Amino acid sequence: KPSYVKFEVPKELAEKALQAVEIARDTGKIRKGTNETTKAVERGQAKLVIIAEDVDPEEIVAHLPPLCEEKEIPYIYVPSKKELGAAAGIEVAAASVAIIEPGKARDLVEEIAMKVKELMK
Amino acid sequence: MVEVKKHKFPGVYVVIDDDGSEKIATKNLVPGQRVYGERVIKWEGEEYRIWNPHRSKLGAAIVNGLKNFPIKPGKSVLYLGIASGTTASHVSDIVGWEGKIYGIEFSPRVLRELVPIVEERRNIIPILGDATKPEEYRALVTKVDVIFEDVAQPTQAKILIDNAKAYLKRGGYGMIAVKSRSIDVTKEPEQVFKEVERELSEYFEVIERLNLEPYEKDHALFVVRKP
Amino acid sequence: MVEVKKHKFPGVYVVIDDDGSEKIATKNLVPGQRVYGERVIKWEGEEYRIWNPHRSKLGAAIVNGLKNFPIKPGKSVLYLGIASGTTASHVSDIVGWEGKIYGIEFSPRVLRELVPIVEERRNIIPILGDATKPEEYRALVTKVDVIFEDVAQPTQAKILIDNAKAYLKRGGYGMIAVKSRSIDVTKEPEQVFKEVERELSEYFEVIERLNLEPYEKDHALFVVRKP
Amino acid sequence: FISENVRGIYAFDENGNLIEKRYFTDKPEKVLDQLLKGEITKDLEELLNSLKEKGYDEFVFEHPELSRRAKELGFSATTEFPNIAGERLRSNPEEFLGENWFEEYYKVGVALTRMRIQEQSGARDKMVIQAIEALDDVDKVINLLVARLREWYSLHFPELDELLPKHPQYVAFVKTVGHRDNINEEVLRELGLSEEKIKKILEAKEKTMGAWMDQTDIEVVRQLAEEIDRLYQLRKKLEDYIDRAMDDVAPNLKALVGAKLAARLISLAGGLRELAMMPSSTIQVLGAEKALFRHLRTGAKPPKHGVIYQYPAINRSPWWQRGKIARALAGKLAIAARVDYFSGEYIAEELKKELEARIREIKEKY
Amino acid sequence: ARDKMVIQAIEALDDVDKVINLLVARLREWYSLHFPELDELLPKHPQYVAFVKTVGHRDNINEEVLRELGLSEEKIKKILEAKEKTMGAWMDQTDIEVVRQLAEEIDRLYQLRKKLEDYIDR
RNA sequence: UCGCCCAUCAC
RNA sequence: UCGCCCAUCAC
Repeated sequence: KPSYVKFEVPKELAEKALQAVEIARDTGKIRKGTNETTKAVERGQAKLVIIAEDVDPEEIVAHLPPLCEEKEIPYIYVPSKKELGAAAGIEVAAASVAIIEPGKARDLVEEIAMKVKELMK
Repeated sequence: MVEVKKHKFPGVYVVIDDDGSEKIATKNLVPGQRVYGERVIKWEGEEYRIWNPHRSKLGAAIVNGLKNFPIKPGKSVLYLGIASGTTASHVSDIVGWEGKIYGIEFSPRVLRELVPIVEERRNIIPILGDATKPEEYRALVTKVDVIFEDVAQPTQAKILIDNAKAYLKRGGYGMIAVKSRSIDVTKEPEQVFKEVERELSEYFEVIERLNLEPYEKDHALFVVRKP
Repeated sequence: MVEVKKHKFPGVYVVIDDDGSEKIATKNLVPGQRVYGERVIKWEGEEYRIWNPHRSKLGAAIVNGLKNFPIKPGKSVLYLGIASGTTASHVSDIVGWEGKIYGIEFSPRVLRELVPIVEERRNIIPILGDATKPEEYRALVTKVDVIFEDVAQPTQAKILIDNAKAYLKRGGYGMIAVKSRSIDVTKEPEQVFKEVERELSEYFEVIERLNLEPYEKDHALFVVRKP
Repeated sequence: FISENVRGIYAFDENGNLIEKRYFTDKPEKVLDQLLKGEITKDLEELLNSLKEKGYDEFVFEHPELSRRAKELGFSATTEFPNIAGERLRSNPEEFLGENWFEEYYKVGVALTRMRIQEQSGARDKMVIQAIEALDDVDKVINLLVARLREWYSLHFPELDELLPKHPQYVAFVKTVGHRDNINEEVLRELGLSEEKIKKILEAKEKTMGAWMDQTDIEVVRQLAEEIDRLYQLRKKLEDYIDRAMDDVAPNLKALVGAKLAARLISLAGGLRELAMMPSSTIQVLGAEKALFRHLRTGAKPPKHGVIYQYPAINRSPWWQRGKIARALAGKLAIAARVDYFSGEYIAEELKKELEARIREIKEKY
Repeated sequence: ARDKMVIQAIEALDDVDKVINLLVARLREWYSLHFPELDELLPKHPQYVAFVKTVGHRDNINEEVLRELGLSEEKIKKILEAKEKTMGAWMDQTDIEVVRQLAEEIDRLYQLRKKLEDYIDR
């Protein structure tokens, strides 16, 4: 049971956050894996950050929620690290991913950010 | 000029020095080795090493009045407080290759300077542990003919008793070096040795008690038998 | 994992390590002290210190293949172009307490920093004066087995020759680090090296000549003997 | 009821008859230190199951905490050290260890003694208190010698004490240059000034109201300042050791590598929160700041390893792999800091099994 | 300002001896955790400093190193007698080197003390 | 994170 | 624009 999933989500938005990576892949600027995600949050470059639900140990991703909140960045969760890596253009997995310029996804990242902001209540 | 002779005890020797004076010694278990930074000499085919009464403390009791010397070649012995082998190197010389020595020490860097020496002196086994926690070596030793103790701790009379439950055979012997200022440094030492006198006589038959002055300070030794 | 080994030259050492390639080293004349922030190994009764070849050409020349090396345990030597003496620290180790080392420098302030280091390294004497003018230190030097030159001023052939008139014994050795570009920048270095060879071979015999390539460029080491 | 030796685990009845025996199949010094300290191993867990399956119930053991783990496993267990199982086992070594029994006891006894090379000690609180008053004293000798250095250099540049309040900076200047007239902007930039401060000193370059310290007077003032760097290094030896004497309640970050490295990792981060937020691809180079500086200014050769260098997997592995080990070693340290900040469970021996798995690969691949 | 520089060197000579006394008081108290019999036995402060600098751990004590440090055969008839019977606690190899480094930096301060005396002499 | 140059001004 | 000796700080 991961502890970093600090809000429960409806049957919506999560597949739309995976879609927001798939349409940014060849159109925008992305950082993939948790250490480049941490660089992209620390340097304030991220416009959305995404973490997988199947990361074990959790103490590799466990720092991301307070580190991105203390920097005013939108965050969301998705079901698995292999699918998240494959959407982020790589053949392995990624425990987390950040979108730095969403390319084609700019208006969908604004839908995700504004609708997540209404369930963080 | 030096010469070498036998003592009254098995495996114990005497050396003659360049004035003519007599001093106690043993036959070296591994010729060419130095074992505690000591005086060592060669004789008829063999090598012989000094027993210093200040450094290998049991030697002071041998000079001052010890009669009850229970060890022989080919026997089994437990040694508590083996340190860097200062005293126990002389029981390793006496007990031989058919005999067995288990050596317990708590202080890791002190036992570390014995580990290379027992890479040759393979009749000693080096065991890291507090002798006040004897369960933490229950699987590493046999029963024994004799126990010796040189850890000199505040409750050391109980250490001898509970190791004699776990390891000593029926009618087997115990020996113990007692440092008064470990148990108490405010009272008269003969009162500290009177508390050891009443605890050893609560589980053993007692057969020797001594003083190590002038070779040591505030220091005694006892010998006992298990029922 | 590391191992300390002897080199093919008396007093010179080698280390091999966790990459396993050879590095040049010396047995420390004064164990525990540092000179330049060197790599070090403490050993069985000893201490060894490394000379990094990118810090002085004479280290790089010994790595490249210099075979006729004359500086050896207990010899007497005079060296010019020492500054604060990193070179001098390693020949102090190689020569030991049995020998004698003079070090002459012309740059006045950079020699100052060696002055306390020779209160431990008391086989070195530091001397301030023009390497081209032997007469300026004539009272505080003696006859030597070896001369070394690595000021490598435009005058350096006269530096070596006139110090080798005054101080080098019959049958004694010389070494010089020929800085081609500071003797003549108007011609190919092999013409500079050929005049240095033809002037030195009208007083010495030449025993070996080395270009420092492929480690460094356009500088050479020559080694010679006086009859 | 049960007792053990260097070859296996044995169960006996109250007349001394054997019931069952099992043998070790991993390096036995580990299996022994667990069983000696009352911790249960898999061959004992199967043996006590086989005894309950064969219908036996009078479970008396030698060590108190083994009886404690047995009643936590549900079994109604008691303790007595001189019991018949330990008596049978220790009396007849040839039944349980074979003909060469003392050589097998020797072979494993020296290995067990080599893993028992201890940390944690019963007197380290007294050492923390002496290290704390020694930091208080050494910070005080530095303030006294820097006050003497300020009053003495005020004979050459009296405005300089009224301009530079920081104590290390006032010594670093004298270690590096010391001569007032050899100052320029570039040697004030590295000295850690700010632009609004760098025009001062220079505004007074000739026209300071101080006298003339000789080229031979600045020598004794420099030899005094050079000793204050060795005392700042003593202050730093103590400021590393104050945590090294507290850490005998061992964190995961300590136990994965060693105490002086854990203390310096937190010292360079500024806190465990900061270290638990840093990535592996920063913890790799943490503390290498005089390498980061020269690289940032040039785009030349990048920094290879930080504070993690002084650990055997890097300072005794080939230079070809002193970068390749550093990234993943910083990753398992980045997890250890997050475990110590968020989780609080102790897993250091599994982080060591996992770090040795990547190091094993780096010894087969190359 | 040569005499004013000598005055600051004279104030430095009393301030250096005064901080040597301070760090020696800590060195006595801290090393007494590991060898408490030493404190009454070595009264001379630089002889206590150089002892701890070169010995570090109490089992590096030998007749040879005490006779190199220039102690008398009398003083060497003690120290060794006390090493075989000490009532002190246990500092590890990792701990006792910190007390050795404290003694080494006090021998740095005693060398600076001579550089102040030799500066004034010029 | 660090450096240079033209014009003008001063000892 | 380049050469060597040399300290110190660092990878």
